[PDB]
Amino acid sequence: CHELSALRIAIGELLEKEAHDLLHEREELAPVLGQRPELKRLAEAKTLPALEEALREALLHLEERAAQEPEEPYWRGLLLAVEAMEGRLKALRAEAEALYQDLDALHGRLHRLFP
Repeated sequence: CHELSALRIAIGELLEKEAHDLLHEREELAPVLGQRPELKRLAEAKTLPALEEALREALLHLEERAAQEPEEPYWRGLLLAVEAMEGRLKALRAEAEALYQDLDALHGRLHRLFP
């Protein structure tokens, strides 16, 4: 579940969680970051785009692992879980995006209602 941890860390940083709150997630991840650079990039992503990009990288690795060990349904369960979350992450980004665009129109709207 290294993918879920790394992802929880990035969202945590974005929410400024107290360091101790992400303690065990950083401990589980620490040892595998060497063999997996994407996990490191994922945990430290600071922008949504970079977050999604690092996540896509992690899904490739997970996809590979699942194809290599077809007998263990756990990997296929992890894939489905990471993908569901990716969907929610994209949803969060679309929301920020919508907010972004609406900031612009509103500005134009104020101008017209107050010539």
